[PDB]
Amino acid sequence: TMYIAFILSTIFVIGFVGFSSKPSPIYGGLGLIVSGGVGCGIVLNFGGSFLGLMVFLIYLGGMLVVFGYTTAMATEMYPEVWVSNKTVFGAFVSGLMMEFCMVYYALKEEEVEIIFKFNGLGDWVIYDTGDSGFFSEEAMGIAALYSYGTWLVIVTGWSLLIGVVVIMEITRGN
Amino acid sequence: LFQAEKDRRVLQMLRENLEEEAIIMKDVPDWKVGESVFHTTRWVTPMMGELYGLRTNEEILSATYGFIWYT
Amino acid sequence: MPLVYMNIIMAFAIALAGLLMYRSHLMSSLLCLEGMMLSLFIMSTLIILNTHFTLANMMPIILLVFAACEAALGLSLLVMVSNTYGTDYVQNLNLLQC
Amino acid sequence: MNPIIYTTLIMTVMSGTMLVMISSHWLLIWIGFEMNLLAMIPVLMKNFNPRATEAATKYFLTQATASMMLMMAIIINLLYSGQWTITKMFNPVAMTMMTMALAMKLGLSPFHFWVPEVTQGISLQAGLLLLTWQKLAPLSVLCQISQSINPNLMLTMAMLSILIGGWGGLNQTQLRKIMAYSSIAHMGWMTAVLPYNTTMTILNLLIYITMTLAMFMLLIHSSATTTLSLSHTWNKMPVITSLMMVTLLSMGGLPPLSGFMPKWMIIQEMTKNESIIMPTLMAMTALLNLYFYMRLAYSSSLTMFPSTNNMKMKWQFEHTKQMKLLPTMIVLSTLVLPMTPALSSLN
Amino acid sequence: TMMSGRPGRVPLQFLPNEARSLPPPKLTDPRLVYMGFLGYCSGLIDNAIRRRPVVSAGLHRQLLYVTSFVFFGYYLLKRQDYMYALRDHDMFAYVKSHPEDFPEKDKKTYGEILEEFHPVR
Amino acid sequence: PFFDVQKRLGLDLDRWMTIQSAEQPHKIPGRCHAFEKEWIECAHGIGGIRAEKECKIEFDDFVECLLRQKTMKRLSAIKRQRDKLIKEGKYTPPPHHLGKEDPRP
Amino acid sequence: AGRIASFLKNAWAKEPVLVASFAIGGLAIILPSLSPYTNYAIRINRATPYNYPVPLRDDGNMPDVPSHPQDPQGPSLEWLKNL
Amino acid sequence: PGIVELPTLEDLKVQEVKVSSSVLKAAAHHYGAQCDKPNKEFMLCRWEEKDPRRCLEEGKLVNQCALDFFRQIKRHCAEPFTEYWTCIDYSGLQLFRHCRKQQAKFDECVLDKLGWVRPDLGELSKVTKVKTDRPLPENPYHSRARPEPNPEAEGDLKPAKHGSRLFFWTM
Amino acid sequence: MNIMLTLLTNVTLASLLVLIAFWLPQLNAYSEKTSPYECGFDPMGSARLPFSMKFFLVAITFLLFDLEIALLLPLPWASQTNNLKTMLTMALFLLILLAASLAYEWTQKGLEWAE
Ligand SMILES: CCCCCCCCCCCCCCCCCC(=O)OC[C@H](COP(=O)([O-])OCC[N+](C)(C)C)OC(=O)CCCCCCCCCCCCCCCCC
Ligand SMILES: CCCCCCCCCCCCCCCCC[C@@H](O)O[C@H](CO[C@H](O)CCCCCCCCCCCCCCC)COP(=O)(O)OCC[N+](C)(C)C
Ligand SMILES: CCCCCCCCCCCCCCCCCC(=O)OC[C@H](COP(=O)(O)OCCN)OC(=O)CCCCCCCCCCCCCCCCC
Repeated sequence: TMYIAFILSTIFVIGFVGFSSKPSPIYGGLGLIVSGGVGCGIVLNFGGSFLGLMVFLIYLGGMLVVFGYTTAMATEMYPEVWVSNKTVFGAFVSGLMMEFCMVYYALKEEEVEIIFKFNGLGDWVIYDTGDSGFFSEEAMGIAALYSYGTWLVIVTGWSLLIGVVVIMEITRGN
Repeated sequence: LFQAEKDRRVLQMLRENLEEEAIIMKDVPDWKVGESVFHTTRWVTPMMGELYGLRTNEEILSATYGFIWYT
Repeated sequence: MPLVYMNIIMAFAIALAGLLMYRSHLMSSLLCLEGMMLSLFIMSTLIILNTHFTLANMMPIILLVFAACEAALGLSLLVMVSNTYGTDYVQNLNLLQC
Repeated sequence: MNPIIYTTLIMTVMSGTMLVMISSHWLLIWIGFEMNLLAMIPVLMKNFNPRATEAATKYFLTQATASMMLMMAIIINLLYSGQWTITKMFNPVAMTMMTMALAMKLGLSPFHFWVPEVTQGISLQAGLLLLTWQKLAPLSVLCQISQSINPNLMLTMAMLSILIGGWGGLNQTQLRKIMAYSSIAHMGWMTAVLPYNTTMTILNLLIYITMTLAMFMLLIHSSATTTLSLSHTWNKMPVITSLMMVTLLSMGGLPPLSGFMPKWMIIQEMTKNESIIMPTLMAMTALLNLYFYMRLAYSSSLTMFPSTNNMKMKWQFEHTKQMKLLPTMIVLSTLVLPMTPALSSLN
Repeated sequence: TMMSGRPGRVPLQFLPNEARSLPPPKLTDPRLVYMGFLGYCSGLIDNAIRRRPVVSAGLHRQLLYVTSFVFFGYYLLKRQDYMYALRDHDMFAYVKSHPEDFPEKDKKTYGEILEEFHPVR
Repeated sequence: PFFDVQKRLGLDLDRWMTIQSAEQPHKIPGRCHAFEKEWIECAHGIGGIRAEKECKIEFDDFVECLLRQKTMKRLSAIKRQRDKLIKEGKYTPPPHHLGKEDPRP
Repeated sequence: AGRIASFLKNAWAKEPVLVASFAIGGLAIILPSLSPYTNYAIRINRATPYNYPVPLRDDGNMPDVPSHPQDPQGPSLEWLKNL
Repeated sequence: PGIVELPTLEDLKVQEVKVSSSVLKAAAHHYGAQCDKPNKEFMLCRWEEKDPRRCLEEGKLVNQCALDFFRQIKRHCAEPFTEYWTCIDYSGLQLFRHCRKQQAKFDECVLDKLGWVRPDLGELSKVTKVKTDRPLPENPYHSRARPEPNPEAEGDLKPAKHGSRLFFWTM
Repeated sequence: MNIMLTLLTNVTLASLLVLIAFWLPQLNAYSEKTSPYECGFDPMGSARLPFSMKFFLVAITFLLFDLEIALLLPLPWASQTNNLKTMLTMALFLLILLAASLAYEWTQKGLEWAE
């Protein structure tokens, strides 16, 4: 078992609690980067190496722009950190306490939330016995974006081109 | 050849799990050993919990993560 | 359902509650918006990889693409607001009233 | 904005809505919503000023939140069924998330504040496109998934929409905010009938779109954005004020005008399903909308307000641009009550 | 959606092939005349908005308005009649197929039916 | 609302991706391909109402294959009973379950 | 034609990078439709046995299906062998 | 619902093929050429029955053919085969490209001692046909009777009686 | 497992180096030594004041193009498909749309830094 997926999921939730308590965009980006790396680990354990590395790389690139933007647009004299503010620390502690409570309840008994029913057992239990051979199912399914999914490529490329046009138009001014 | 070996190994582990379940759940009031959770009588591929359930953590880990962690 | 799905859904709920509760900066809310799509990506790929839905493996990539388009749109609006008002504070977006 | 870029952005908005309407896959529906929003932001920001920037920011924030909630609902539905097709949703929690997201997109209460704020922020053409097309898409999705809609949630949001629209419109004195609150009330009516007859939903959508197009184009023709600005139009072109007064009477639901047909059909259809309290409350609450339409009609056509001295030069000059299909919208929004049984063709 | 998804429905078809067996509307239909009247009203409103003589100017334009409205009204009436015929057909077939749900009841005369009398005084 | 242009024009834009029992690259089967096929075949052509009333057994099997809730309940019950029996020393695991056996190749 | 030559000579003197980029892209778009080896690439991809070749149940009316791998019937990769 | 049926441990017993992956990969083309028929019968059974419990005897026959093939090799070409699979076992990926001399010696030995011809490129991947006496499964999915379809439309269309019947409209 | 052990080893070695650096030498700290550096004179303002970014548009375009390359990365596996013509068409379509985005921004002066 080793509970590696559960530990990683808990760290994922912790990073979300951080950047959602919202200290300041520098530390929000730091927490989001931690969460992206940990999610890469979770999906690597579940099987998708390409998907994990891709989401990690995309969020590393995206948060690089956010740093430059918060240096220019979203900075103040004394940037707030988690312990610097009463509201930020309160929200951070609330999120951590909620995560701890739900984790403890799930481990102690099969916890049914007011939304969904969860069973405390093995993420290794839920896996499938069967195997593939001499190819990666994830890689083949992703590579099927060009043979299958011609429509998806068309709409995605159109959206990206129009996105360039839009960002040029919004920031025109005048 | 590996297909035949796989079928024999899976069925053997299932039979052993069934025997251990019969030994364990002998005093449970409403419990039928070997009862399927599916309405259909068609053969259903076991999940890793059904095969490596009553086994050591070493075997469980090898079966569930050995390939992914092998680098 | 495993506890992993519970944690991912909890992360999405936390990121949604973060977005809906502004403090001062628009950038922090944008970061909360980017976290929600990260949790959506992780949840979708966990569901797809477990079920061996081979042709659905491309869906998280499209999800990421449109997350990027949303982030670009939000950053463009943020630079326009900052040019107008000197700060990215959401208190300045009060000219229009209900 | 370059005319070519503007028309390609309009076409992209329309393409996103059409993708939403023709897709059978939840991912493609989400893609259509995203494409619509992305191309719709610059249209709002077409005339650059702080109000337009603020309106575009608020619209983007609301629509991004709604799209995120919609994708969460889609993924939750996939978890419990493994189905990507848009049909009855297999999870009540996913259905509740989907209903909340689509209501936030449409502006149903309590998700309505962005509607008056953004509409006042953006120009008349942008508000026309916003109301019409951006109501056109989510309602098609709701009609597709109607058989799993929670009647209690849908009807609660519909009655809230009707009440809020009436009251806000009562207070407002700006024409664009009046139009926005009227839009909220009409969306309330449509979604109230939604869990019983999607055909009646479509009929109300078409009549509302016609009346809104006529009203917005009359405002654009008269170049009036406030009550007092519209009070000068009787001294320039008294025909436009009369047409606007008849259109306002139609929008208020007075017989025998075309605005009575949707309310009539919806009341009848809900009564068939043994609903009486809800149709009676809905019918009585529309008197608020009629009151502020009549308040607007007093200022512009039924009374003659003071004018200014440069109106003489305005008399000397003539209106150049011609509105496309304005006479047709005026006629369709007032005189098609005897053509009611064509809703079977609409079926 | 009552009749959406009815078996044998071709998508995006304004008028199916099975609608050809119904009587087409007469060209002097009062509904067609009302559609022409709507076209004429649109033409007059066009002249009024553009500040031309309302009844005199743009006779060709007014003719085009009336003709377009009559054309579209003719096709709309055909589709409406087809949908109503389809509804009646389905209803009759269902009643025929479910006799236990739509039973014929024995008719009793008013000499046999007893009704309470409520005097007005 | 729904304009079935795909059905009208004979196109295939996303119906390939709608289900996991459809054509997959290299004929890779889904985890619940048989259950989904059975449910789809049962529910074909009878509409949503009758499909929900009558194919409930097939749908229940499909959801069981998807989520594995009854199986996890059984596994957890067996684990709890085994742990309780081991706590009081009433149960002894066999060597092939303790790791003192030679499995098949 | 003279205008085309003048434009190309000006671009080659001002933007050789862009001239090379467009030439390479244009060749990449056009050449595959003229190459006789595209079908060979498709055939080589089809000839790769990723999964098991499940045999057919013999009905006695399958003269083109081999009974053994080494029988003459069945696809041949002799074309790929000498390629 | 019901109780699953599992074969006992007595009838799951068989003589195992206790060679390693390198040994199997060395004698893989000759094995596929020689023991083709039992393996094809077993694979057809597995794909038609969709049930491990219904093709145990075919698995026993597969193991028996493998053991007979390896005994036949061991009786005649033990030394070249040992050299060949020793060469294969060194490679981390178990590549055929690095052991062409030993493969040549082994192929020469089995061609003379046993008359074996190694399959050419693209032959073991061919889809063949199998003659079996076991009947074709009628219901391999254990399906149920499908729900009866709704009755189709019948008759010719007549105009709606008394028109729309929508309130006061006479048409 | 091995990768986790490797990451742990690298992080532990770096942290030990930091610990040795901050604890081995003799330390003497006072307010003048630890003051911020600005070439011998005191800083007029604060280093936390807003710092204008003249390439704000190139950053957004970088986000979009980064996800374009994310789309392009699975091409090596896409070359093993039987639908080579469709794969090649869609790959060239994506690359041509990327080139079109670059050309549009370049001609509309999006690549020029603000003045
Ligand atoms: C190359 C990368 C890794 C580098 C690792 C370390 C490299 C250097 C190894 C040799 C270091 C020798 C000792 C230097 C200590 C600093 C000198 C100093 O501060 O002197 C002034 C001070 C003077 O003290 P004082 O008491 O006279 O002064 C009082 C203060 N004032 C100046 C104001 C009057 O020296 C000391 O305090 C002496 C402390 C003990 C010195 C020996 C202890 C360290 C032994 C190191 C052995 C190696 C293993 C452990 C080290 C880590 C490496 C694994
Ligand atoms: C030049 C002559 C004049 C032309 C003027 C043209 C103006 C109108 C443009 C034509 C509009 C209709 C398009 C006709 C071709 C499209 C065919 C298709 O769209 O028709 C059917 C659908 O068409 C429309 O739905 C109905 C057309 C009729 C609408 C106009 C009348 C609305 C009623 C208003 C009554 C009171 C006003 C009376 C008119 C003045 C297809 O059914 P289906 O694909 O499966 O729908 C799926 C979605 N559903 C099931 C939920 C509905
Ligand atoms: C299929 C598309 C239908 C809509 C097309 C609308 C195009 C015109 C839009 C502008 C507003 C109306 C026209 C007002 C006059 C404009 C200036 C002028 O002098 O126009 C002259 C023009 C002459 O007509 P002409 O262009 O030759 O006809 C088409 C030839 N191929 O004069 C005219 O064209 C006048 C008559 C216009 C047609 C009547 C109005 C629409 C009728 C619709 C019938 C269906 C009813 C429901 C409509 C719902 C909304 C579309």
